[PDB]
Amino acid sequence: SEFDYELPPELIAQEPVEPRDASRLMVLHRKTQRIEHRIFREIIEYLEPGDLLVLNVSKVIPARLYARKGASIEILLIERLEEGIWKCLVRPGQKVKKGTELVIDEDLSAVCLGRGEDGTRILKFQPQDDRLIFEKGTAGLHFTPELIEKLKKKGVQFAEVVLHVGIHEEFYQVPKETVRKLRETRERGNRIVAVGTTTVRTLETIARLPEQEEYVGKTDLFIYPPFEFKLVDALVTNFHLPRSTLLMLVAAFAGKDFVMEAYREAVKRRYRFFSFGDAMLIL
Amino acid sequence: SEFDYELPPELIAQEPVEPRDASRLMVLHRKTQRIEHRIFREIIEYLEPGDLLVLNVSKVIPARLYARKASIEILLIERLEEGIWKCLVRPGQKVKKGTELVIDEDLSAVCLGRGEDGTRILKFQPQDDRLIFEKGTAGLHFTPELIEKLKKKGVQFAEVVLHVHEEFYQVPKETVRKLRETRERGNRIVAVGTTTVRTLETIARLPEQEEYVGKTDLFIYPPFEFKLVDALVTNFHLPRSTLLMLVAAFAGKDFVMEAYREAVKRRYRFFSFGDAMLIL
Repeated sequence: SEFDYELPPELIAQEPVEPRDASRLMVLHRKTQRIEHRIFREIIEYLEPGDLLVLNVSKVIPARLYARKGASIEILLIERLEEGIWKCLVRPGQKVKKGTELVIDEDLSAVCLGRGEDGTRILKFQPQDDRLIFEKGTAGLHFTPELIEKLKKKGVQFAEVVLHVGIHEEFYQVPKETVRKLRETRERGNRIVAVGTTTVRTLETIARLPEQEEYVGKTDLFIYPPFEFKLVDALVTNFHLPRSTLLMLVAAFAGKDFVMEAYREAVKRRYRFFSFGDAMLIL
Repeated sequence: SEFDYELPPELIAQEPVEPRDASRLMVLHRKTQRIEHRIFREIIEYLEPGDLLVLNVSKVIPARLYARKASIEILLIERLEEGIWKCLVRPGQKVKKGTELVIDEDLSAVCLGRGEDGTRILKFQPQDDRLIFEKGTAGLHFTPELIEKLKKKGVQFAEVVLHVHEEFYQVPKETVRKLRETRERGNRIVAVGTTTVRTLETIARLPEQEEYVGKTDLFIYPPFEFKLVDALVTNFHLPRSTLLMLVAAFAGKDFVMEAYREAVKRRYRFFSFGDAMLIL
């Protein structure tokens, strides 16, 4: 493989450094081809006021319910708006519109209050009781609260994307506030800095869809070199394993020969790899 | 490398399964060369009453102190009672029964002698642990529930300790006793983890004592005679790792490499949060 490299097994970290921002940070400057060897908390020296750090948050879908209208409809809870009012993924959704009533039990029903621009259904449960409803149904970890506070003091902004995990089945969500911030950051001429490869795949997926105010969906996107990044200007990520698809994505972002040179230097300098290891910033 | 195998990166686990004993368990029977594919909680089906599971517990040394009699380093190892500790003392030849050592104006110690494991027993003055402290994964597959069932079946448990650059093992009196008793009954000493293996096979090569504390330099690779360990529970190790060499010594190299190739084929999860192997 073009993405194979020799990784001494002892460099795969079993536990993280403490504090988390005392991990190593290799910085790659793509246009100049400069590589630097830093510590994570020094990431602030690369960020300017107005840059946007986008983080992914992975959430387990807190209930899956089957209902009847009498078609048999699946309901997946995505986002709570209020006790007993949730944005939901409803399948088959073509059936469900404002006013549609859905019965789960003798003890639980729901009325559709509307449809999101993202394709979800806003459902009000009867009764509005989340406990009943539930009954019926790592790159970011280098950032410490102290670092996040320093960054915000410098004028760096934050946004989040979400990965909703069903259980196999994963839905991304890019909420309205994140869509607005991405657009504002671009307008200001600042950088969208993705934190983690999950964030990258979500953002490059929505960059290729028609414009919406908010997005929810599934992504199949496979990123492999050469690839044009439409939304992501910079990337914080871990050191990935030989032949991994994550290494292929980062190679597309940084340039294959450059990232392979960087990984050979990381092994030589005894960086730690994988989920509890060190980090890379690609600018 | 004789210890290389192709491991798809996606098989290296980032997180453990829950509950812990729902991970896969591959079982290797050395004499018959049989290989089975089980779940961890089923390990009880391979253990009999009187078998001994030996687990390693890692403990950070709870105080490191410098004293003068001049210049002495003191590492706390084991509390006998309040203010009386088995200690590692460096340099040790200079500390004998009756040696006094001052840490501060606030804290002194006297050496009461040496135990059978060679550690120095220090009585501190005052006898006050808080003051003294001021001045200075294979086993995770087991759940509390499984442990309870194993104990109800008559399987016994013992501990070895690793006191932590710079690591000292301890095999306490109660473990030495159970090792011997187990052997006397003709039951199996079952090592949980390669750390346990290294400790037990170290002390097996030493003059007999009732308790041990020391540093191990033992490096296990094929062929090796296991003098204490009758069976092993361990994770799936990475290509070319020294841990894989150790397990190849325990299982036999060709047998273990066949097992690992089958593990990949069946998409077992590898490394510290992955599945497990029992070698009998």
